[PDB]
Amino acid sequence: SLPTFFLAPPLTEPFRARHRRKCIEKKDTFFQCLDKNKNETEPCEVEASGYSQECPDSWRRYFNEQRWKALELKGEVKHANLKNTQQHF
Amino acid sequence: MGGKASEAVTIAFRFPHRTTFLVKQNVGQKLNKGHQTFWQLVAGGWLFFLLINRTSFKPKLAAPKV
Amino acid sequence: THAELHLFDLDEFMQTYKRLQTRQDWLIENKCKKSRLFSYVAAVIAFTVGKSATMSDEAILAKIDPYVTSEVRVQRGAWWRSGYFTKEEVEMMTPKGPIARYYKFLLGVRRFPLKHGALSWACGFVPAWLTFTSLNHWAQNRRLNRYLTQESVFGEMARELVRGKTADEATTSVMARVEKEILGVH
Amino acid sequence: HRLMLDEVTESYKEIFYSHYTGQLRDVRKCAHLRLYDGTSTVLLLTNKEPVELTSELLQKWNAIKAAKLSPEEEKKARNEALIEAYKEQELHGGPHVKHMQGYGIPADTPLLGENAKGDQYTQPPESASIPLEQLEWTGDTVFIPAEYRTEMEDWGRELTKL
Amino acid sequence: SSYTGAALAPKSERLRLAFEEKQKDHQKCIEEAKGKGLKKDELIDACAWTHRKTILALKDWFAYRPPFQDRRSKWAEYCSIRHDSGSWLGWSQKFF
Amino acid sequence: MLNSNIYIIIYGGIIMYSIMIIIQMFLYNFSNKIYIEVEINKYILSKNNIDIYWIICNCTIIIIITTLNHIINKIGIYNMIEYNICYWLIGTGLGLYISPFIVFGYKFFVYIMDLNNYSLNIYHNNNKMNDIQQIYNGTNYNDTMIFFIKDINNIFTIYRSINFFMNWLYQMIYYGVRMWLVFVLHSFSLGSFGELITVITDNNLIFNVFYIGLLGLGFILYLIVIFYLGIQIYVYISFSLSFLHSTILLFLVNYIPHYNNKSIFNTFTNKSIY
Amino acid sequence: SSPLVPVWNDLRALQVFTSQEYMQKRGPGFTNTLEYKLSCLNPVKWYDMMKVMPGGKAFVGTALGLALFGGWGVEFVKNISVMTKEKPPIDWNNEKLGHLTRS
Amino acid sequence: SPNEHLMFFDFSSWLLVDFGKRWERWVSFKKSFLTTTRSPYWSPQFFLLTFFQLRNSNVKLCENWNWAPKGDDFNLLHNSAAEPFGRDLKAHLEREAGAK
Amino acid sequence: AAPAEKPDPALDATKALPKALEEVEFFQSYAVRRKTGFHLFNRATGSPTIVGPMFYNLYNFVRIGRVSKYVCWLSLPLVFQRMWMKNRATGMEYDIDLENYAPFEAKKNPMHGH
Amino acid sequence: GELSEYVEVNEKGMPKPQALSLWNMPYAKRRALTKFARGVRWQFIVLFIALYNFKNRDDSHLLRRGAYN
Amino acid sequence: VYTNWQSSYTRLFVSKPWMWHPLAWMTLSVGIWWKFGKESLCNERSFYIHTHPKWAPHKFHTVYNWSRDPIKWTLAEQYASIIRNTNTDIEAVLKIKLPANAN
Ligand SMILES: CCCCCCCCCCCCO[C@@H]1O[C@H](CO)[C@@H](O[C@H]2O[C@H](CO)[C@@H](O)[C@H](O)[C@H]2O)[C@H](O)[C@H]1O
Ligand SMILES: COCCOCCOCCOc1ccc(C(C)(C)CC(C)(C)C)cc1
Repeated sequence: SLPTFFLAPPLTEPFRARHRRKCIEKKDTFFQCLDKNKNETEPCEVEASGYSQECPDSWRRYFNEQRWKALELKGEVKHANLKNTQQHF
Repeated sequence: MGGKASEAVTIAFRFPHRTTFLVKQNVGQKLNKGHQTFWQLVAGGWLFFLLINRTSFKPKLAAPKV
Repeated sequence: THAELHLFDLDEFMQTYKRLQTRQDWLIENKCKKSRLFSYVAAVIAFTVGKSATMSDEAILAKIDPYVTSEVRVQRGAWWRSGYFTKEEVEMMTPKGPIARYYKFLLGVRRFPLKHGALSWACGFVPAWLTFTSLNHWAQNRRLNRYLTQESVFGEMARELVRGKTADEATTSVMARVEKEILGVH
Repeated sequence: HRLMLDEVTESYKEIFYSHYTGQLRDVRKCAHLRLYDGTSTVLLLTNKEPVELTSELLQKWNAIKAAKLSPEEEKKARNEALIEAYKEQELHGGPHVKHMQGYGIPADTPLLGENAKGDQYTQPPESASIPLEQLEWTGDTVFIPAEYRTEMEDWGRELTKL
Repeated sequence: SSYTGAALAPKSERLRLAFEEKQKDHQKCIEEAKGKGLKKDELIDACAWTHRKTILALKDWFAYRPPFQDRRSKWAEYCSIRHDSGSWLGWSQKFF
Repeated sequence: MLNSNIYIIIYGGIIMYSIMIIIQMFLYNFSNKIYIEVEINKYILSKNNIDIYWIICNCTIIIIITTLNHIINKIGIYNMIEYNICYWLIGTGLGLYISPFIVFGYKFFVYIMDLNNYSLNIYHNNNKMNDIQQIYNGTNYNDTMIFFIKDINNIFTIYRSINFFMNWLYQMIYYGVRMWLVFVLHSFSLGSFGELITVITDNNLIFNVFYIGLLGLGFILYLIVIFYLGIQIYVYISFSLSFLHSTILLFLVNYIPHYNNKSIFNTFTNKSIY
Repeated sequence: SSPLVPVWNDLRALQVFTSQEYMQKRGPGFTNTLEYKLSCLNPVKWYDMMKVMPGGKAFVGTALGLALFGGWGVEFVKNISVMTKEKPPIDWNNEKLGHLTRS
Repeated sequence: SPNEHLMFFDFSSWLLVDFGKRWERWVSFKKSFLTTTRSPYWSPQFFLLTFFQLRNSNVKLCENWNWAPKGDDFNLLHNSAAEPFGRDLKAHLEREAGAK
Repeated sequence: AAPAEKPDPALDATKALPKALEEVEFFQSYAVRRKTGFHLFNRATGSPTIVGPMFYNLYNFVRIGRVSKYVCWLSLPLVFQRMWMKNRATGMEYDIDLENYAPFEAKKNPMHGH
Repeated sequence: GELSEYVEVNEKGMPKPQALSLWNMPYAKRRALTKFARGVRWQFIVLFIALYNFKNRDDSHLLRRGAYN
Repeated sequence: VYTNWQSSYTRLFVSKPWMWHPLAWMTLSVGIWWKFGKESLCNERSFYIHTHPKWAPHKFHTVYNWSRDPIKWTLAEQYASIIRNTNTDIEAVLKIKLPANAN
């Protein structure tokens, strides 16, 4: 309890920050290529694999929701599918 | 699942020592006891601790001032 | 001896309508918790100090002398053999806590010894019992006084109960206000 | 058949079943109930070792107490009787307490591993340095009733109350 | 597909929406009883079920207090552990 | 209303069916008393024997009574009661589980709370450093910087004290479940075979006759049922007690040899010296 | 039980008797060191040496350790399978609901 | 049927107990007992009848859980959401086109 | 530890099987029957049956009962009740519409739940 | 036999080997091995599991709030 | 001659742990139901599990009749009796608009 919550976190900070940075990079590259190829997942399969490998599911869901919202904004769609998504605020 | 008594020591292995009553000659060690006014001050401190931590129930705060 | 009877119904109301609890009510409850927890330590201290006023030197040496604090682990023969344990070795085996030091000082203090039994124990339990009960009682009194001056739903309920009203009537009187001001009734 | 003794049997009967016969009882037949117990001993603690008290040592101590001698002579005679009794019990095979279940005197402490100096596997106590002629009574005593069946601890929640 | 993960809406919003759904299910019973031409005493026997369901949803909403923000709760959030910042003893606070 | 928290309990035939289980105990009059006497005196020797003995006797006879009421007096609960898992876990197993803790709870509690002060047990512990380690540091082991994890250590040590009382619980649950499965599955299988036979014979009325006999088949099935269920109850009781021995009662082995007394008519006292 | 029990017993005996060997080797003078003088003022040492005392002090020590830290230990064990799990944002109280003027 | 023999349908009724009302009446009886007897706070009566209730209420009111229990706020089964790329987006656009 | 207890004969097992065989012999003693009025249909081979020659014992014990021998037969008419009702049901004519709308204990009926 | 937390002793005060002998190595090696050992085995395992799950704890609930932006 | 067997049941109970055993059994069974079986089975919010064919097969001697719903109408009659004894307004609950813990 005490080591896990008062000595572990400064030691696990950088190992996690690097993972976060890598996930953000892979997310940005993947969604950039999706913006290029008109939301097609056939050419950018390597970046899709990197996105699924590095970023975890709980992060992938938030990024998918954010991209749905972005596509609503730029007019690509209307009334994006938010059936099973966190409706927090 | 779980252990057994056959796989452990007894209640006689632990707690094996029977009783032996020690006695000591009186040289005068329990004589000339000082601090005769100790318990008076202890009781005073106890009552003081109880008084500072006292709180009377004041229901008049619930009076219909409005 | 009268605040707990109202605090029962007030606590039932709070448990039901806990959504209507503010931060200051939470802090009041936390303060009552703090007083309750310190009351245990105060009771233990009072028990020790009271029972020590009726303990003979043998009853204290039972708690200081490592001959008696070692009866679980060590043979009694190790203490009968002179030189088995050295002086420094016997010294490290003695208890060092504040109760042991209090008793060590209390050897040379005059007191009123009694035979080891129920009276020597009651002379600690009675002060400890009174300390615990009175501290918790005054804590509940402080809790009610703090609730009454609190401009909240629970303060209103506590006030309505202190007037001398029934639990059901006070719940209805306060919920009539909750529906209008808080919830915004249709 | 596992707990009672066959020698305290008639005394047990006379003490507990004499309301059947109507005969009086002899108290010595109740003292025979102590045969269920072990031998009650008294270890006097000295600066060297504990010594078991005996009728002879107690008689000598009572005699010295009755003579009303100076303490320089009183302590000398007491320690003489004490060393005599020490030698006597060392010849007997040690005190009775060394070979009684639940009690015991530890032997010399062992030397562990590299601390063992060849054949000397033990580390005697400090008092081994003291010569035996300086044997003095510490004024401390240890009563050992050896009540294996009579002790009030094993009585129970009910027998004590009654 | 499916996944085991976090609840979508918060507890407060979940209880609020549940109460609204039971409100609707009770309003429908009441409107139907009115269409059938039932009085108050008959309307009670009709829609007491939905009334109790609404009342239970309301009880659930009132019983749950959303948590207050403080240093311990924030540290537990960083640690991502379920933590009560109103307990000095934890599971033993139940007995003390 | 909000404050009304409603509970639905379920209730059936309990009173008159439980009364006769106890009224039958005067007829049986503890016929199992000798068997449990023999076994308890095999497994333990103490002053508190009779206590545990009585417990087991009561438990056992109740089981026996229910079994016969389950076999013969077929009404209402007496049929289900042996087919229910709650009866086998709480109505037979829990009492046998808590019996030694209710008879020897003092010693077991003291033992358990001493084992939280975990230490290595040495035979012929004539060592001196062992004592200093046990008193100063608390244990033989190195306890340096274990307080750093005390929050877990405490609870883990608690299990470390009761781990050698846990297989008793496991065996109780296991044999309760075993008896439940045995009764249920054997009744179901027997009834299923019977129903298949009735289907074969109802469609062929040349065979829809008392082909074995009115009493022959019934007498044979009676003997089979009683023999099997008596064997199972004997297994349950005997194994429960053997596991009680091997799991809970070997802790209480304290053999004291008889030491002869010599100073009967005279006792040394504080006044003999002082 | 497992057949590795004598292995664990050998290792336990190893650590125990090696600590005892060290205590014999260093000999007297432990009371003059700073470690002893600090442990005399250390509540961990008070608790640990009070645990083994007689008079129910084992029960007192166990129950005290439970009431103080064992509850947090139970919570810690419960939280091992919670750290890895996706949890939603904490719906922090807006501290707006509950206020009501007195009358 | 054999399963019919493994059934207990000897039930009689459903006992309905409003534990809230029963708890309220119990608390009222405790208050009445403590008032009629004019018992002080240091009494074992007052202690037994007040302290545990007050303690449990204070514990249940002081609790500030950052998250609700396991199977109430997380660890819940949820159907996978539609992604904003690939086949799901194409199906969404096709639905929008067909509907309109 | 080394109590040296002599063997207790009461802990032996040398009476249970004799006692059970004594009970079985008492049972079989009531199977003794006179030659007059004796008849037992043997198998087609000519060898005896199993249940056949052990009916006289059972009914000689039924003779000694007091209540069961006059009560336990009252559940037997129920057997013939089933024998008759089963044959009544084997060919009972029923409405097709009710059987298709309300089939008894048929699977996949949503009104039942499955 | 082979009880738990139990060990016999010979005339020299030394532990008798139940399965394996480790008293041939010098005192220095034993002190090196046992200076960091304790009377606790499974708690360290549970602690390493907890540290692994803490290193691999989830922070989505912080991402939703914007603490990583 | 005095005996607690014939003159005091209390001292007889106190002097015999095999008389404490059934009482502890009873208390433990009731505690088990209180902790585990009470809220999961007997509460109104948890009483429809008795309609489950897997966890409560043939609790009504048949599969549960959902078209009939005896539980619903029984409990509805009882709630209606509660409402009539309390004189609560049925439609007062529908006039409520709960807020949200914003932010
Ligand atoms: C004959 C067999 C049955 C015997 C049953 C006897 C059981 C006796 C133990 C009673 C236990 C008291 O336990 C107490 O239960 C009540 C409900 O009753 C809980 O009460 C809780 O729920 C009730 C309603 O459900 C709320 O109104 C109340 O505000 C809340 O605190 C208490 O928090 C708990 O402290
Ligand atoms: C309580 O224990 C008593 C149970 O005993 C039941 C014994 O059941 C078997 C009796 O059945 C038989 C078997 C054979 C026979 C007779 C056929 C012995 C053989 C004979 C008459 C041809 C010699 C009679 C009855």
